[PDB]
Amino acid sequence: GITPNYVGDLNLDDQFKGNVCHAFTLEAIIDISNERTVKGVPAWLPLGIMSNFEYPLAHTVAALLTGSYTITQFTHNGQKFVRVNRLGTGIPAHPLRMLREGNQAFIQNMVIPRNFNQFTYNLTNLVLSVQKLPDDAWRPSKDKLIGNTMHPAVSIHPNLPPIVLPTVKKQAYRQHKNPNNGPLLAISGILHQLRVEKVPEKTSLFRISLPADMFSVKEGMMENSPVVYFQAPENFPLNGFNNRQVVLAYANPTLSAV
Amino acid sequence: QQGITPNYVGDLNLDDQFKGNVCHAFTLEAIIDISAYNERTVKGVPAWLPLGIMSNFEYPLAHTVAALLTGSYTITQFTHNGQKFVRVNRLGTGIPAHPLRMLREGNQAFIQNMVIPRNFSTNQFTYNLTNLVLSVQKLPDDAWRPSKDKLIGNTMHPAVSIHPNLPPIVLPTVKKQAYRNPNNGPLLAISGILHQLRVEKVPEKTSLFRISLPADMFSVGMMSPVVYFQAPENFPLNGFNNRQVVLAYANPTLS
Repeated sequence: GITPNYVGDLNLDDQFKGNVCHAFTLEAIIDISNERTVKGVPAWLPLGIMSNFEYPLAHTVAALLTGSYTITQFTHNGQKFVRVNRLGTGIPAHPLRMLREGNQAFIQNMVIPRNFNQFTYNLTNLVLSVQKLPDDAWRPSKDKLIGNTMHPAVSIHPNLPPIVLPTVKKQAYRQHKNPNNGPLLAISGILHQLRVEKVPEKTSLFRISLPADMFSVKEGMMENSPVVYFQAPENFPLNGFNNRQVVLAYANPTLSAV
Repeated sequence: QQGITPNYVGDLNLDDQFKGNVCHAFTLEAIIDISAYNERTVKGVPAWLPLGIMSNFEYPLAHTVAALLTGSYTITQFTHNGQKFVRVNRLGTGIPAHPLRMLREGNQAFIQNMVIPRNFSTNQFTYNLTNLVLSVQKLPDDAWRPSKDKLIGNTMHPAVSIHPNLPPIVLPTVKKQAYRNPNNGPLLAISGILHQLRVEKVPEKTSLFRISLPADMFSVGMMSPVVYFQAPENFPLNGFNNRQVVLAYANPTLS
């Protein structure tokens, strides 16, 4: 296995400010290999976004940087995946899948370039990026995060988890008598107008500013515009966020991956 | 430059962070590129940099480890009273009261001749950190360690300076049965067997040495008394003979 080293703007003196969020990402160098092996392919592996109240930060960070990691491959429902493994015992209930379950899978085509089905991989180098999300990040309320309720969310790409959204203002679906539909219909109505922009001077991080006339920030954390941040690989193309759909997803991070 | 952060290697178990009686030896292991400012050439050189030994009760372990592994480090040189030092710096703000100097003060100095080989000691040479690893090793069950109040206190105690450029090793209390004017017994008793003490390198551990102490002289303290101490992994075994008895603070904030 291989352990990472660190890069980021994280401040441990704020470990007790529960409303500080970090995006966590592994950045990897991978050597690929019967014929000549290719050395130095970089890849970007989001592990999650967490706020300090969800789990002690120092443990989280210590646990991540003390881990030895491995990369493996597997097929699932006829779809090629890549699993990065953190060796040894996980930690229960942990918001981030890597520490919780002791591994994290990615669709291969989100890590290995598409000129690669007869190739094996391994980690040459590993860096753990920890970046504080800006203060304008909207984030689900504590009870939604610990609950098992599902909420309106936007699937921005089929291979990224859906982005749970703030609550939709009653005013935005006046007409609709059905309240388990209303929010959903209102969202699909502007789904295709939403603009994804890359967050600058941050790696692997994107955001969507949402219309205020539709979305309320009353239910979140951290008098300002509703905006959601999400993680995608640093090299992910901007034109690749067009296959959108509206769904109901869990906010509770312990109930979303495969 | 801007700095570099370390990688981890060790046997530390975070699940024991709340067992206050677990001790870790903390050591930076470095690769250092040395270069004559006139020459293009570079050679690289490993070095072992002890930062301290801490028990879990002295400070939350996870903060300690997270703080160490998140730090960006640099190496610099300075002279003080004519003799040459090397300072490894951890960039940014400190952690006040922290047992380990590196986190507490944001830097740690070493005599140059305990980092850089003779031949690279001169002034035409500049040093850069190329690679950094943080070793964290749990000391074995038998480690003797000063009591909590001596560690928080203001008092000095009998200690052995095993080499002039390593910090001294505070010792357990000397049994009244072992000595006699009356506030020397401890110090005199120690010097009396100082040169019979045998330093052994700890096996399956880096940068770590121990001394078994006679029980008839020393009284006991975690899971015969034994003290562990840190020296560079490549420190020579014939180099623990220049010994002296001194008084040192047990409180690691005072050093």
